[PDB]
Amino acid sequence: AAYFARRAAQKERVRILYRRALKDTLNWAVHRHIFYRDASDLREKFNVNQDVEDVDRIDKLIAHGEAEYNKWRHPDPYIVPWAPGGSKFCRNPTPPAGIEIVYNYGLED
Amino acid sequence: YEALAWLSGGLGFFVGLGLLAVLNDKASKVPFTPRVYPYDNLRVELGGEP
Amino acid sequence: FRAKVWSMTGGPNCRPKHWRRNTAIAMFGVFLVCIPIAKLSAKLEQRPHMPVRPIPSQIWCKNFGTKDDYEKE
Amino acid sequence: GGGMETNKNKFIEDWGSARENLEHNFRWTRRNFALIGIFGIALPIIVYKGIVKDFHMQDEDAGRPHRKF
Amino acid sequence: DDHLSREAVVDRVLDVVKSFPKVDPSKVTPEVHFQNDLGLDSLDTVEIVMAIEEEFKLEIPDKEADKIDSCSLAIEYVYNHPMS
Amino acid sequence: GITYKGVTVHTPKTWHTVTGKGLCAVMWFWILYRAKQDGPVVMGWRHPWDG
Amino acid sequence: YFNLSGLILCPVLGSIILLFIPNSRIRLIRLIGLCASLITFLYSLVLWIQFDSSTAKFQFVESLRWLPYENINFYLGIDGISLFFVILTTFLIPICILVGWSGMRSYGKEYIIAFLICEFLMIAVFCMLDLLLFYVFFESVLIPMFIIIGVWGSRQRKIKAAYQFFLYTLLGSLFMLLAILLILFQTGTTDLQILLTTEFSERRQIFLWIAFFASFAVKVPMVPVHIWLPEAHVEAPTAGSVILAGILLKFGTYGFLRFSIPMFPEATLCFTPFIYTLSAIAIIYTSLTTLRQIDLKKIIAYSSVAHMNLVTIGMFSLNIQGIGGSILLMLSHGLVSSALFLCVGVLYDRHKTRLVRYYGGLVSTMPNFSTIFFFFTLANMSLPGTSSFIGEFLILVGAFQRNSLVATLAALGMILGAAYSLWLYNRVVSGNLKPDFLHKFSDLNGREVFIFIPFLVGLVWMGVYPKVFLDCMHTSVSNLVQHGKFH
Amino acid sequence: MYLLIVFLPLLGSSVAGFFGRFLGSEGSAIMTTTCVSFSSILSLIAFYEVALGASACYLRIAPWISSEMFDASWGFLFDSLTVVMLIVVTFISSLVHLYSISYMSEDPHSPRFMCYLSIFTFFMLMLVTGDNFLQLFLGWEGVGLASYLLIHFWFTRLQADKAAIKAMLVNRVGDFGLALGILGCFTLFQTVDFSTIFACASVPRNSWIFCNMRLNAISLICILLFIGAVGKSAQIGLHTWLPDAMEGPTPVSALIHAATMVTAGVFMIARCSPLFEYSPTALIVITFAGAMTSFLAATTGILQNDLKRVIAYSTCSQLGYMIFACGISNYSVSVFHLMNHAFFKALLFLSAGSVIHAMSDEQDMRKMGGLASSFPLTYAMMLIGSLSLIGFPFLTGFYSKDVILELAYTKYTISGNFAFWLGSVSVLFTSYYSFRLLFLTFLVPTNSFGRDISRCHDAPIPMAIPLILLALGSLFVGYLAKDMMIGLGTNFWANSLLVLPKNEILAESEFAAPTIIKLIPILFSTLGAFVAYNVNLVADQFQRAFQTSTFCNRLYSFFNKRWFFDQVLNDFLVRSFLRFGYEVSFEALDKGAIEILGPYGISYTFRRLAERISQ
Ligand SMILES: CCCCCCCCCCCCCCCCCC(=O)O[C@@H](COC(=O)CCCCCCCCCCCCCCC)COP(=O)(O)OCC[N+](C)(C)C
Ligand SMILES: CCCCCCCCCCCC(=O)SCCNC(=O)CCNC(=O)[C@H](O)C(C)(C)COP(=O)(O)O
Repeated sequence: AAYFARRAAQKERVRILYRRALKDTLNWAVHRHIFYRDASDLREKFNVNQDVEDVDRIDKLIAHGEAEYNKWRHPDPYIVPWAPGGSKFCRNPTPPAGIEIVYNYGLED
Repeated sequence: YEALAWLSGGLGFFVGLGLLAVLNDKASKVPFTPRVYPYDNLRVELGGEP
Repeated sequence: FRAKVWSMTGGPNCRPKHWRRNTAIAMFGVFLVCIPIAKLSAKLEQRPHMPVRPIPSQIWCKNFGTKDDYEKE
Repeated sequence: GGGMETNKNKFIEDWGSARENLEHNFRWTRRNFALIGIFGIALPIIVYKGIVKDFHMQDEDAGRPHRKF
Repeated sequence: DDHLSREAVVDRVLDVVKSFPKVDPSKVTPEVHFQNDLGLDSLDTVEIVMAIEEEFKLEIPDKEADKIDSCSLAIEYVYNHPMS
Repeated sequence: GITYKGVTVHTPKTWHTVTGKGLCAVMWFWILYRAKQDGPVVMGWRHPWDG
Repeated sequence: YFNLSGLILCPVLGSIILLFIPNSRIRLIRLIGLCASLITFLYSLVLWIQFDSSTAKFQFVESLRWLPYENINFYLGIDGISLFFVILTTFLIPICILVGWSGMRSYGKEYIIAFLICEFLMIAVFCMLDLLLFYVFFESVLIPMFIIIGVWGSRQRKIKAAYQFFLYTLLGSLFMLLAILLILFQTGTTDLQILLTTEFSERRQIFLWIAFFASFAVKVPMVPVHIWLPEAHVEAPTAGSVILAGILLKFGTYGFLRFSIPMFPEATLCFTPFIYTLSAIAIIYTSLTTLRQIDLKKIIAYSSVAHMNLVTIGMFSLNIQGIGGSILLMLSHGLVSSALFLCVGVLYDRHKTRLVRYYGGLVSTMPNFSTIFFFFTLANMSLPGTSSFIGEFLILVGAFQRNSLVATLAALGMILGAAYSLWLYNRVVSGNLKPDFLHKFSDLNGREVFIFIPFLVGLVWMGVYPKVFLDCMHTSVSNLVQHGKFH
Repeated sequence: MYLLIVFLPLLGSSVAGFFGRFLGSEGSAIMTTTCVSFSSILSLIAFYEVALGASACYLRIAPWISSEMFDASWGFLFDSLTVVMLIVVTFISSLVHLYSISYMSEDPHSPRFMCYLSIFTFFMLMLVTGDNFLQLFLGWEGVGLASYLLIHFWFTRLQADKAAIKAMLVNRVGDFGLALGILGCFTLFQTVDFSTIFACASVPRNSWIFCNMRLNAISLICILLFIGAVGKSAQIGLHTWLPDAMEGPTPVSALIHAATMVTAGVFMIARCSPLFEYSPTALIVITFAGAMTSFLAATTGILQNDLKRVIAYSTCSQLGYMIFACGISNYSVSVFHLMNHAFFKALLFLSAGSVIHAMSDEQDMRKMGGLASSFPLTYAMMLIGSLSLIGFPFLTGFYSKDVILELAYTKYTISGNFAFWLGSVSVLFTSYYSFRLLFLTFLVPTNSFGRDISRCHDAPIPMAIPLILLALGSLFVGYLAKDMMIGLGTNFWANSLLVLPKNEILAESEFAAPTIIKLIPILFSTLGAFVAYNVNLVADQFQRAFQTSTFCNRLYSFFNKRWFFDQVLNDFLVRSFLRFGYEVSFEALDKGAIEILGPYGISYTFRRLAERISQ
């Protein structure tokens, strides 16, 4: 094949799913002294295979990883309050850049 | 649609625990007697006729 | 563009220079129109009951202890 | 930037002046017959029967014979 | 609402990778990428992002979150973002 | 408050600590004050008001 | 001696003077038209001063012969009900002149001719005791509304809008005309005082009631026939569209009060469940149809349809309070719907979109319009303290006292009224501001600010103290409810 | 003088709103709050001259609806029951007004906020002082209107808009029952006033003809009134709004979510006391609904990880407790718990807002850790408030929860025992999540960010005086009011609250206590303390995160999504309504079906018939 487009997708999904797993680990681990061990467990789990070369042995792995990850979601994940979904999104947004208001409208002659 | 299945159980616990309060019959387990007032259970001051 | 719109209830950060002067007028305005509400109510507030102890509302009121009977309403 | 009127986007104009005229779509189809026969002839009849039944039960409590209506 | 300039950000951003034990804190650079020059594993790429997120309150959208493969991209980004 | 490597905490004002302490001590004393005078009311022993 | 003749003559003089005024003198045309309208309004108001709300018989009457044997003739007069409608008709028209004041140069003098013609036309409808001529002026309003919708319509699709509004009206009009002919041939005259004192046949009662219901169910939007109002009402000029829901919508509903209820005492009782089963499902179906709507004009028209279907329930529920509440609700609706269409038309006269998708975030600008719109939405939201709530509470009271089932369905209407009107308010003037479409826009100037002042003051006045309105017509409602029966 | 109690907040609101440009962001703040404080002083004077000097005050301004024998008037009923709630509303409203000026100093649209607050104060004063159902109905609708306006304080905020709209619809569907109730009670008495139906409210004993079948008359009226109170008390029927209502500003939430509009639904029952006691059927269903709502909220609040969200469920649990108190003819504990609640939950709301806006506007449990030693004042305040909330022995909250649970135990009816069981098992839940709140914040290692801790600023002085006043209150008011108003026949209520001879179980709720049940809720409280401390401080290695296979993640989702009510109710009622309002009414009724008579229905019919007639 010699096409890195497929593997670049793999190197993209692995980082995306690792970031999402770390976020969810932070959410589940309300206290952090357990979050260290849990994060270590997640990082070690991602290094279990760490050697995939065949294209036939990645699609099943990514499907299994996605299915297992989606099984626990922490229905209330962390969103920054000003983030798109937070507790103060569009709190007092900056006014639109260009808008003008005419004064004398409805006059005659 | 799976939520409705959990909905039936959630309210089922309430009504199920409500029926259990019928299976013990605490009404007959009163340690005292019904309250009684003078003058035909205060008939004059609760209506009726003077 | 906020200065263009009137914002009758005041702008976002509307801070007039003489806001203390206006507030003094506004507070005085409430008091002067509050008196007719108090004065017109003196012909009202019918309470036939007589309190066990004297209250301080006997000076401006007389509608207490008078409406005893209910056969001539 | 001196136009007080709206820009009148093309994709919104069709959405606007398409629902205004739905006679062509709603002429003859299977679901239309069920919907009309269940919500224009069924429900009015049921509520009318309920109202006349309520009037009859009100009459019976007072004792007066029910009017034919 | 101080909106700290580049002077106070060049240190805080670089401290995140300075505290990383896999990379030796002897040749850490403001302009460097961990893929080749610093020699970091391809899995810990987003871990630095989480660590810097724990310092500055801002979460880059995930579409270009991992697009930052260099230390320069992160610091110019966190300066570009106003609420950081 | 003294500054550290990220936590440059500001010490609470003078009236935001002593007032809290001297108001909470009132409640702490009041718990026992009501547990001594009206305490014997609800314990099952020594019912007060002519008992 | 401020009799009813002058109240009708004054708009005629206003129209006649305007006919022979050159088009160039645009300064004089608007001034004299507005002056004539305001003189008519004051002449209507002074009638309320000398109303004498004591007698069961009719007030000032004018009799003008119409047939060689005085068989039927122009017989004017008000009793207790058409007085308020006359006042509100005389009050709405100057608002119509004022709203279409800035753009009068394009409209010309023909704009005021139609409005003043319709003005004295609707004046002559409410105070018309003779039954047949009530139909002559009842359908005379076809031409002015036809012209207003067609000549000065907003968009080009106005051609099809006017045809429905015309033909739907003509069908019921002639169906009523047949009943009028049957009544005249049977009785002999059409004078109201006599014709109310004629023993009818029960079999004849049902047919004539149906014949009247043929048209009176078109003026008030009923379930079978309500398509004309939205299509022929979104496509009319704001000054003209504000009286299709203002006075042109109160003919049939008020026509029930004067020519159906006391006319056919034994038929309304036999047809009471049919009106209930029509209106109760109307208030539900139309309200649900309102939710999935995008045009700004159509939603207000649908809310008006729901309000009329609600008032129809309280009108046919014969109660001393049901009919009074019906009249209060009709007056309040005439105020609030008129105000709402002016509020949604001032937006159109600046941007010309009539789409809620474009509108959004209009609280960050033009806040005065936002406050006025919120107040009138609350009035349409059916809150106590406004004149509407006084309107439908009596409707609910009258319906529940007779039938328990109909009251619940009617109150479902005021429950569902919070689903579309509040959604429109939050989706038009309280959303996120978008500069892509509404690049620039102004606020209300001194004209539309003063236009809403009489509306606001009348709304609050009839909401917090509706005593005078009820005081002036308790005798007439009592006489109307007690008719035919003697117990 | 009595008119000044009600009209001054309205006058202040009107002048502030009309002239919010003449007065700065501080002129309105110092003017409307001053007017509300004057009204509070007037309310205190009225309380001194009425509650202690027992002589109720009556008046009538003008006839509102002067129709035939339907006399509606602007009169008010300054009664002994009413003046207690006058105190409750005025004191808390003035304290909230003082609270907001510090919070709103940064929020731009300041004067509009105090305008809305004064509108709410005027509306609820009109409600509580009212004496006619319809004239009380204007206050009932105005409370909802002000709630919508205040939650809609952020027009840009999309979530606030949807929350406000949904709150208005659910509140309308709720008070639908009460609205039906006004004219339901009118068709039997031909009147709407209170003094003319409480005089003779037991005489009617007939039936009616409802939509389906004939049922009782008084019982149906009371059922409708309770359904109306459901909408304004977040009962089992419609409580979709309150959990999502904290999308607006904080100082109002201390007044609308946990202090006063809380009291509307319970005060509905409390005012019309000699109407529900003659409808025993309605009392039983009221008790069921109250207990069910209380338990549901108590078990709801535990999973949520937000400051305002969890305490809203605590407020709903107190709503359920108070509804049960009003359901067993024991309205005394109902109003006593109302007065306590308006103190010890308003205080907690102010404390939560103080710790939220002083920590870069963050309200979370998962992210924010511990900063108790950074500032002891408002934490001491909130600790006192929580101790009242659990009802630690010999505190303000104990004197209400203990007596209400004892009253629940005493009544042997089929609803008394069930609801007592539910309250006893809900005490454990409430003492669990209250201490969970006390522990996940201020008692854990700080899990927040390093920038927010540096930008730390304690509670300003003007916003701390209301907290001081509320702390002074909800430590002595319970002891002061235990004897004087629940004291086995206290003579100050007079006709305000009437209890029937038959269902009067108070003396044997204290002299027949087994002493093994009276002091048991303290036992559940300490057990909840132990389990919460163990789980959230030490034993959290497995007791916190449960990464099992199945039935445990779904258990997490079931209570996080609050029994999927927002899912099942939405999809099965409002989604269906919106679908069938476009695909039924607009398809097979008017547009498309009968439109075969308008355009393209008959127009083309005459393009063939008329064509083949010239030839
Ligand atoms: C149940 C009905 C009772 C009667 C109805 C009146 C009750 C009050 C209803 C109105 C309340 C205020 C709602 C106004 C609209 C809110 C949104 C809005 O448009 O705000 C406007 C209007 O602001 C107002 O709220 C004005 C309030 C005026 C209402 C005051 C009267 C209320 C008391 C009257 C009640 C009747 C008394 C009894 C009469 C016998 C401007 O606000 P800004 O702070 O300037 O923000 C806009 C952003 N920008 C600055 C960039 C433009
Ligand atoms: C509570 C939610 C937690 C979720 C837990 C469940 C998550 C799924 C667990 C089950 C599936 C897994 O193990 S997920 C493990 C997925 N791991 C991989 O796919 C290895 C890919 N390796 C490569 O591409 C190359 O060797 C190389 C570029 C050198 C490596 O660099 P990167 O790999 O960096 O790109």
